[PDB]
Amino acid sequence: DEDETTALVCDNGSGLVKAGFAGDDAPRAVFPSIVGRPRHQGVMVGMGQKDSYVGDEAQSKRGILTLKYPIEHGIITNWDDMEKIWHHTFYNELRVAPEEHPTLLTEAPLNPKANREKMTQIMFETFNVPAMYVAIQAVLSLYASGRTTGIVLDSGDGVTHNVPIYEGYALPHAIMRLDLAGRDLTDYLMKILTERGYSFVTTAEREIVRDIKEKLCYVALDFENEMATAASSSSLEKSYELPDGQVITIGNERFRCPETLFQPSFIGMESAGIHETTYNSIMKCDIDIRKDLYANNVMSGGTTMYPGIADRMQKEITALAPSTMKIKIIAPPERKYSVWIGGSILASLSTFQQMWITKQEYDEAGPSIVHRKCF
Amino acid sequence: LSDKLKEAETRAEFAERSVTKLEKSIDDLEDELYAQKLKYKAISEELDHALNDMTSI
Ligand SMILES: Nc1ncnc2c1ncn2[C@@H]1O[C@H](COP(=O)(O)OP(=O)(O)O)[C@@H](O)[C@H]1O
Ligand SMILES: [Mg+2]
Repeated sequence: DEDETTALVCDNGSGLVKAGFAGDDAPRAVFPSIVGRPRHQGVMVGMGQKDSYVGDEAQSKRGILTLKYPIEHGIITNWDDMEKIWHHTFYNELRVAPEEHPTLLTEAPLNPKANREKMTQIMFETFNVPAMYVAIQAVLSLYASGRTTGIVLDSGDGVTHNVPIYEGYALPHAIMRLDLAGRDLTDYLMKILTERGYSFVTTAEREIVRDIKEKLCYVALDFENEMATAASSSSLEKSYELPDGQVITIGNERFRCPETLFQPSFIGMESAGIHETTYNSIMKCDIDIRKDLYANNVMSGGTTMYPGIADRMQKEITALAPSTMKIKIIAPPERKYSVWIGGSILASLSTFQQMWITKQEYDEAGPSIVHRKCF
Repeated sequence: LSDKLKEAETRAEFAERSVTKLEKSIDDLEDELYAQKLKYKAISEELDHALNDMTSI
């Protein structure tokens, strides 16, 4: 299927795995990060004895399979799910073995050392891979953006990373990760819908309402004013049609769901909102480059697909920062895949072909030394 | 009774032919409606996507 000896770019982002060959502009195999294990034991004869579903095979059946998240906040919980999702991506979709081409994986900023050593060991010992490389997502996203300056805000599913890069320079001391993202928003919407009257307590419905949020939920331009005008609703409340057919009616809750990002007090945490944390990060940077960080801020992550985030960011930053300079916020189209796109354009360089880590040096050095070599 | 039985068998066979033809007719109508309803659902989902694209401005 592939006639070019190039690394397979597999972005294992929290919530959605995006795998594809280098050189492509979009991932071909896109599936959620979920593992469905058989809950009961059947006396039936003939069905697949497979004890571990994955991807679309699990999405197609969520009532029988108890759903487990292979990644939580960033820390890898179960490694069997890791081996399952890579083995599946290798021998069920791509139809190619890892013994013929490299593999450029993308990991989140500020992750545990155990996670890195574990994935590297599974990719070297178990699977025979000629070479591995771990890369931070923020750099590849800035590559795909086509710039060298700005602060990347990557909001995945269970973690949110703010990474400032000015003049193509990383700042490992300022990268601050906060576990507020799509899962805590799904939980907030679920508890407020339970407050509305429709109560559910199973994961399949949780994924359904997550999809409903992805499709409908947006960000408000003025929270309190929308609350007042929605008190007497007319066009502000919408009636959604569940894929099963049950008629759901959702009004203001939509534009109050992502608001939890701006007010973490809703989930009883002393952490500051994403905008205030980004602002504090900007103060932690130097003054000289702060204006450039204001003018080149970039966004990444699937959570940014909601309509109305750019305007909300502009008003909040204008209210926090002075209103004398110019603070333009740029969001490139299809930003979610941009990271992966970067991977593709990063795997075609010959120099990058010279910066890989082969098996033998890793085996003698050991995983810890490999951690030192990368950084 | 032989004459009556022959008549009865002829009419029963006619009714069997009728039920068979109606079964094919309903199966075809059901398939056509399934296709149209899928078209409508796709139209609705694409319209929702469009609506979020305009709200994104
Ligand atoms: N099309 C979409 N619309 C709205 N939200 C989305 C969409 N796709 C993904 N998300 C949200 O983004 C999160 C997953 O993001 P992720 O795939 O990790 O981004 P990235 O791959 O850029 O790191 C989930 O919480 C999900 O709710
Ligand atoms: Mg992300």
